[PDB]
Amino acid sequence: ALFHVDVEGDEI
Amino acid sequence: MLADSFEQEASREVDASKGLTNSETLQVEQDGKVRLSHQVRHQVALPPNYDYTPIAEHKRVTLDPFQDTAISCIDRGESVLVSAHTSAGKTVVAEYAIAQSLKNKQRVIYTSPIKALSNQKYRELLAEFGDVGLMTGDITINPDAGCLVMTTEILRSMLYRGSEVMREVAWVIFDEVHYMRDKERGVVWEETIILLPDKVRYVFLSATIPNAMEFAEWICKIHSQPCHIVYTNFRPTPLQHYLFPAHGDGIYLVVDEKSTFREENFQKAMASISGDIYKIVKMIWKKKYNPVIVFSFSKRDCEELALKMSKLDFNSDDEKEALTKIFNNAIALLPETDRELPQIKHILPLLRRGIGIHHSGLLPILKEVIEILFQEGFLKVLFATETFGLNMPAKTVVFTSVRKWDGQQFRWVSGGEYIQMSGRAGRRGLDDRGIVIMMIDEKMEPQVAKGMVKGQADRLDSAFHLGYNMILNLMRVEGISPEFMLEHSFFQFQNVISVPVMEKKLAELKKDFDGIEVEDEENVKEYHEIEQAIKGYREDVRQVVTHPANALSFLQPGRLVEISVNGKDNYGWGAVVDFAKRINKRNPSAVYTDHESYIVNVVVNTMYIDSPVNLLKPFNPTLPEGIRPAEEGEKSICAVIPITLDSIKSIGNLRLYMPKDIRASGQKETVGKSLREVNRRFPDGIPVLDPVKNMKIEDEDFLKLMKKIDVLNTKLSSNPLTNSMRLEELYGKYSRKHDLHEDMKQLKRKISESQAVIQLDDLRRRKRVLRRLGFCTPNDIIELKGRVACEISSGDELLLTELIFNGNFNELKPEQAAALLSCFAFQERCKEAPRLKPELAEPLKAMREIAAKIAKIMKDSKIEVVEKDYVESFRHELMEVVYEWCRGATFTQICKMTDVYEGSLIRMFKRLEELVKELVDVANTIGNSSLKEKMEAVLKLIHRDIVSAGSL
Repeated sequence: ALFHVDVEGDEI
Repeated sequence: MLADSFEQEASREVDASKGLTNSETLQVEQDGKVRLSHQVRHQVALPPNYDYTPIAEHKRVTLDPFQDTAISCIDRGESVLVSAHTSAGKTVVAEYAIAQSLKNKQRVIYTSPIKALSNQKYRELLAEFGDVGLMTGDITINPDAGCLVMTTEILRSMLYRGSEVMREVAWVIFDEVHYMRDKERGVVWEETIILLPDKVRYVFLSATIPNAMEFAEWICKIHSQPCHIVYTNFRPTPLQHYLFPAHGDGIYLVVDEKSTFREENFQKAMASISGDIYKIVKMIWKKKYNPVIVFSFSKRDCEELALKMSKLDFNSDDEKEALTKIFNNAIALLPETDRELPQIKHILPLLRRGIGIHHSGLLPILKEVIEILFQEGFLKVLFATETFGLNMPAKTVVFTSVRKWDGQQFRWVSGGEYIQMSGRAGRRGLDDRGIVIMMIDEKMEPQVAKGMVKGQADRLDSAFHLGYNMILNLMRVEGISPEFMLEHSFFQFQNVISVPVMEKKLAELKKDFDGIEVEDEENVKEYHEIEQAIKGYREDVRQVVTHPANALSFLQPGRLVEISVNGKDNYGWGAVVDFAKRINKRNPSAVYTDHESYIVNVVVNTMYIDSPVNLLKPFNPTLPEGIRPAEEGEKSICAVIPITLDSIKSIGNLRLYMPKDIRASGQKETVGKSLREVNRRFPDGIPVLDPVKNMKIEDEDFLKLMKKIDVLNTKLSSNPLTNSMRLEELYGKYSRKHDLHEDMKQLKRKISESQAVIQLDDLRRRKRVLRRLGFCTPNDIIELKGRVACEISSGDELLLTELIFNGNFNELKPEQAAALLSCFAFQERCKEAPRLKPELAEPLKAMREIAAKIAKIMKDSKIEVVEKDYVESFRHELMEVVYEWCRGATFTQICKMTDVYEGSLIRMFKRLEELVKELVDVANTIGNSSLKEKMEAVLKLIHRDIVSAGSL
C-alpha cells in the first residue's frame, strides 16, 4: 500500500 | 539562632511614562505621577547567649531606609551584609563605615574583586576623605594612611603571614561579595573571610541573592559575632520589559514597573510568532531612547550584527571629527608599527557612525576607547557580550535571542542571567525609566516566561575546594590547619544546614515505606528480581543491536525505528531518512562512543506543535531545550530530528516509501500520515527485526546472551505468580517499595556523606600526592620541591615544579621555553593547531610524559581523575604563536596564524608574563643561576611591542 515489508539488509 | 525578622515598605513617586506603548502603563496618581513601592528586609544572626537590642531604634551619631538600617547597624558596631541591585546605593553604606572608622582614629580595609576597580576606588576615595591609601598586588603605595584599599588576593597572602596591621583595624569591607561563588577564583574570598580576626567587624556588599541568611549565619558561627542582613529588590531606575517576536512589527509589554506580569500582552506576543535588529535600533533612535546595548553571546555575532548596521549614521560631522580625535590620541600609546593594525582601522568607520563593538577579543587599547566613547554619548548603539563591573549604563538594553549558548546546547536564559543583564538598563537621574527588549523566536509557554523575565536571582553557593598550593602554604605557617579551613568553610556550613532538610525527606520517605506491605513477598520479590534480570539482559542486547556494525546495514531509508533519546524523551515510532558519519568540525580527532559515532536523521510524528524546531542543527543530536515529545493532550507536528544510535529502543521490520527530497514542501506531512497509518494498522506495536534470523547476528558471545535471556523467561513462566489475577496489582505494590527502598538507601548514604566534614577524604588524598611526588616528607614536613610550588600560582603548581626540578628547561632555548610555558597560561579553547615541528614537539612530549606520571599518581592516590583528560588540559595550540613571537615575528604575522582573537592573544601573553615573573623569583630560592638567566631572557623576549604597551 504505502510501504512494503523489508527484512533483507543491503550491502551484505 | 536568629531573630528580629521585620519587613518595612518604602514608597516614592516617579514621573509618568507610556514607554513604548501607546497608553500609560500604570494608573497615575492625583499628583500626575505614579506611586511605586519596594520592601526592605532585615534579619540578624545572633551568637548563642548574646545581649541584643532590636534595630529600628538606633540613633545616628537623601537616604533610603535600606541604607538607614544598614548604617544603623554600623553605628551599633555589628557586622552587616547588604544585598541590593547594582545602583541601589550600597556604596553609601561603605562610605559610612569608612567614615565611622576615621572619626574613631581606626583603620578600615576595602577589597575590590577585579583588577583596576580598586585603583579607581583608590582615587575616588581620596577625594571624599583624603586619609586613604592603596595596597595592591601590582603596585604598593601608602600603607600608613588611615584607610587602605587593598586587593582581595593580596589579603589572603597577607593573613597567612599575619602582618599585625589588623591590630588597629575595626572594619573590613568586602565589595561584591557574591563573587565568592566563582568556580575559578571564588575559593579566595572564602579563605580570606575565614582567616579574619574575630575582633574585627565586617561590611559585606553583595548583589541580590536569596540565601543572604545562610551567609550571615556562617559569619555568626565562625567569628562569634552578630551579623545582620539588609535585602531589597529595589531598582532605583524603574524598568520596563518588552518582548519582540521576530519577523514581526509588534512590541509587547510583558512586565511593568511594579514587576506585574501582563498576561494578555504575552499571549498576544506569542500569537504573532510565525533586519529585525535594524528595525529596533531605528525605532529607538527615532523615539530618542538611546544609548542602547544589543547583547550578543558570541564575539562573532556582535561583529556581524554591527556589520548589518552599515546603512545608518548617528553622529554629526562635528561629533565624527571629535571622537576621531579621541580615537587617534589613544592609538598614540601604541608603537607606530601597530597603529595600522586591521582590527584598529576596520572599527573606526563604525565608531564615526556612532556604533560600537565591545567584546573580550578587542585589543586592550580599543576596548578602553570604546568604553569611553560610549560614556561620552558618541556611540549610540553598542554591540556587546554578557561578560563585562564596568560603568556602562544605557537607557535601553536589547537581547539578540531569548536563549543562551551552553557548552554543547542552546539553553533558555535563566532567571538570574536576566536579572544581571536587565540591570544594565537605566541611568540614575538621567533616565526616568529603563527599557529592556528581548527578541523571541519561539512560542514559549507562560510559566517558562515568568521564570525568566520575572525569575529569581542565583544563590550564593560556596565554591571552596582544596588546592595543592593552598595545602603547602598552610604547612609553612605554624598557626592554621587545613582541617580548620574545612571545618570553617562556607561549604561545610552549607552541608550541616542541608541534613535537617534531608532528614525530613527521609522520615517522610519511610512513612510511605511502612504503609506499603505486599503479601507473598518472597514469591513477588523473586518474580521482580527475575524480571529485573531480564530487563538488564534485554537492554544489553539492544547495545549489540544498535552498534554500527550490525545496525547500519539495515538502516535503509524508510526503516521504522523506536526513538528514546537519552532514555527520557520517547518519540514513538519513526522513519529513518538518512545517516552519515560524525566528524566533529571543532576539535577534530575527538573520541566518540561507538554508538555515538554516527548521526541518524529520523522523521517523527509526535513532536509537540510549538516546539521550536528551527534550532535543529543537521549533525548535532543534542536536542535544544524545549524540543520534546508531545505531552498528553497536546498537538503533534511532523519533524526531522538527529539522534545517536543509543536513542533507538527497537528496530522495526517494516520500511516506508520515502520521497527523494524529504525537505520539500508538505513532504513531512505525507510521511507523517504514513507513520500514522503504520501506527494505526499495528495498534499493539510494530514487529522488530529478528537479531539472529533476520539481522544475521551470529557472534558466539551474542548467542550466549540470547540463551541467558531464554532461561530466565522459562524460569519466569514456571513461577507460581505468573498465573495470578492480582499479579499486576501485587507487583506494583512491591515495585513501588523497591524504588522507595533504593531511594531511601541513597538518602541514608547522602546524609552520611554530609554528616562528616566535606572533602576531608580529599585532603588526605591530596597530601598523599604531595608525599609521593617529594613535595613533603612521608611525615608531611615540607620539602624544597614543595616550597617552590608555593611560589607558583599562575599555573599547575605540581607539574611546573616537577618540570623545573627535572631540568626540562635546561636543554631548551628561551624561545622554546616560552612556547612550553604557553601551555600553562592559555586556558580557553580554540581550533586545533597544525602539527608541531620537531623543534616544538619534543619539549611538548617531554612535558606530556611527566604529566602522565603525575596523573597516574593522582589516580593511584584515589583522586577522581581521567588520565587522558589531564594530559590534554595544557593547551599547546599557541605554542607556534609564542615561538614565532619570540623569533621576532610581528603582531600582524601571528594574528594571521591562529583563529584566536587579538585581545585573547594579548591576555595570554600578559598571563604568560606573570607566570615567567614567578619562575624568575623561584630561581632565587632554588639557587639555580642558569635557570634565572633563562627565564629572564624569556621575559624580555615576550615583553616587546604591543604586549609591552600600556593602558590609558
